[PDB]
Amino acid sequence: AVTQSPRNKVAVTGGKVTLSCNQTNNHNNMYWYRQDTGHGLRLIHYSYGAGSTEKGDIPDGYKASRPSQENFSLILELATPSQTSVYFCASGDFWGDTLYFGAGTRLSVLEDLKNVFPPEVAVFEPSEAEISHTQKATLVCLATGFYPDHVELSWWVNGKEVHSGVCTDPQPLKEQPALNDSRYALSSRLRVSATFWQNPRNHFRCQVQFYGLSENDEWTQDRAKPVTQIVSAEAWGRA
Amino acid sequence: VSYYGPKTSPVQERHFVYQFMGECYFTNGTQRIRYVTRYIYNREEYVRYDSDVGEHRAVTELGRPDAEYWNSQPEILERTRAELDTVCRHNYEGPETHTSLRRLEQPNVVISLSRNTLVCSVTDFYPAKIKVRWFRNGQEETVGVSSTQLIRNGDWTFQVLVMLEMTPRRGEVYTCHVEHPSLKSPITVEWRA
Amino acid sequence: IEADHVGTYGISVYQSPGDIGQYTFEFDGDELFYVDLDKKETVWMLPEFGQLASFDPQGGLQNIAVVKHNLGVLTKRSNSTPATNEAPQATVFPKSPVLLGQPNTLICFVDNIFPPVINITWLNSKSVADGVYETSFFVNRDYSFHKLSYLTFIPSYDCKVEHWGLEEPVLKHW
Amino acid sequence: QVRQSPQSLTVWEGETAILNCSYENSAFDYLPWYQQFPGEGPALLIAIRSVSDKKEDGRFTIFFNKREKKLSLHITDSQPGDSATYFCAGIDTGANTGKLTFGHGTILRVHPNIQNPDPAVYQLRDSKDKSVCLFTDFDSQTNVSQSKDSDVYITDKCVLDMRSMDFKSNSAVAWSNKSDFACANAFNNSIIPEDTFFP
Repeated sequence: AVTQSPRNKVAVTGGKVTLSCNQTNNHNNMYWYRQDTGHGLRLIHYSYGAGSTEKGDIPDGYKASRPSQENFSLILELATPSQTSVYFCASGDFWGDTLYFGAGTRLSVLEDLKNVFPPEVAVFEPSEAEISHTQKATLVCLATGFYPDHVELSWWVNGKEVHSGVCTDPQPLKEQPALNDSRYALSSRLRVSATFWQNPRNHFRCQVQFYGLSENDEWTQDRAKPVTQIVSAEAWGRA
Repeated sequence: VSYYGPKTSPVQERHFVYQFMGECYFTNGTQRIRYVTRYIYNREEYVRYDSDVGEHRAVTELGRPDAEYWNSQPEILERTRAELDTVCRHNYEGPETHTSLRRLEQPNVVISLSRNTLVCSVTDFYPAKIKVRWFRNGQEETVGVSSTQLIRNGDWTFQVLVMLEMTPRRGEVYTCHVEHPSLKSPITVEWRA
Repeated sequence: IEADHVGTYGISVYQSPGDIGQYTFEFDGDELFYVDLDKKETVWMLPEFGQLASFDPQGGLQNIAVVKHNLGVLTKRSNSTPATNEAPQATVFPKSPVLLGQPNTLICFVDNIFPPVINITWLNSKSVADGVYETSFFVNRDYSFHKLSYLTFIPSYDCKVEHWGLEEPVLKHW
Repeated sequence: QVRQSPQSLTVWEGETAILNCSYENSAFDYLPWYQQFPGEGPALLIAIRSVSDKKEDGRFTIFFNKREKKLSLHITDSQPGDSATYFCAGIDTGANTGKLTFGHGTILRVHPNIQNPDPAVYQLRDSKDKSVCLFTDFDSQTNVSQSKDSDVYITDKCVLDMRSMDFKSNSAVAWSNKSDFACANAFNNSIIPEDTFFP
């Protein structure tokens, strides 16, 4: 398996970030990629074995280190906003036809930490018109005013995580696209049957995992420190 | 054009040495190509692919793990077989036609009395095909003539020295006669006694 | 095997310990190029060939990685038998007819090299290292190697060799 | 450089999606397609060698054309679980280098099948800053565009949960504190079916 670490990280310009990749496939080749809209996947650094690292097509800003056959690490000594992206690590055999990617790491590099806000979450109960018109009930969940867009939305029906009837946006959205530090919003929908919604014993919850600052980080403002947290909103079935 | 190398098949004080080679044998251009890859551990060849066989073979017993393995996986074996085309034929028909097979350096022929014996030094030519013959007053001399082997300078040039035992009688004319594919007409350097 | 021409492509060689390696191409006994593994650069013997053809050195790097891997596995497989040192032999000759006041190139030819690590250094009994070009290790039919060292000088010289299977250094004077 | 078209493709369940790819280097002999699910990292979907003019893998097919250096992926009987970003890649395997050159990817969204269409716009309760409107149950002839009004947010292409089984619809949601924001005019800027229910 190819696993990366960390999977989310927020940094300030001029700090040193170390993305780190581990692989247990007994593969010899390891690659570091970044994904950005308008550019696809782009190679930063790769390696044929322990002790060696090769420059990719966009190596500026990053150094690589392959201390062993199963470890390949990517290093940003003077982190920069242009290095904010999603990073992917890959492994491969000698002359292999397949790259085996990791799950990714979302990393934001920011001028100031003053614009790190967590999301406000709200559930919106189904309209009675939809119920009486289609015998289905659609709850809509909004997460708003968060930055950056490192957010995962999930629905919980009666203590367990639900998947049927769920559809959420694939990427958040800017609330003010003119500004360069606009906060983001995500929306989701959970559709259940009308007979299920009207039973007031069923409860429905929209949980939003937000990734931000960590413990060792330092916060210098009145507001509570936007740590990495769960933010939920809830609605109860009714009549 | 681009040179391709073969793909070294991977396996699964006191010093230790490993060596791999990809040998391509061309006769009559590409009309008959033979392709042999070799895996050498401590100066002893232990595995070898050979086009004439069509599959890997162990050369020493330590070769059985890899041969049998590399024969088992078609992605490897088919690739190594196809390298007779993707490396050998590709390199010959491609980059070698633009470099090695187009190289023509014509030689430098000078005669000099050594002390008697004349020396016809023929230097700095490519390729290796060359004919050097002595004439005395215009009649080919084949007795008392000794040539070095072909000496390879390493920088893609050859040299050969041809010494003739003779005696200088005033009036005689000795000529060194050099034939080479780079010369439209042979070179003739004369040394009047 | 008989042939009009021979292409010896992808000559990868690796030795441990020390982690020394070499990747070369050859045609008809002559070196097309070697890939510099520290600068990661195809270095052509004749720059003109470097202007007429090209080779991506990264292929040399991955082949070297493979051969390092195989060297480990087989080092273990045979119960770690070590390489057997050998006796190298040298031969000195000039590239052109030697002419005083007109320079040219002197050639030292070492052979029966195994393993591929030698100090080919020179003797006016006193070290001279300037205006010297060494080639890379060439492959023999017996899987030992030979290597040329060129010394450019004033047509005024011993070739000293320091190999492992040579008890004391062997100087071949001209 | 690999060039993929189109950049976004939207398909209904059961249709055949066709993702097109074209490359410049004549030496590319191996062309693989990688599939990237949202929140995940890409994985090898299906690959073809230059020596073949095709590759069949169930519902996924690679049509290759070497002369034109053109490549195409056909997904037949498209399932909503195929909504993902698809990448076209190419490498000259003769160079022994191991760097794929990736295209820019095409985002494929597969709309789930609506048994009976019933286009309608509903007003959802707030559960105690804004109010949201839901437009759902429309057929293939409806294209939801964004708002002419900043402060009016519209999301039009949700992604079904990969594990969803029983209640799959591709609704659009609009919200706004605004002032004159009601669900009658919330979709003024899109082409709506005439027989659209407005309770």
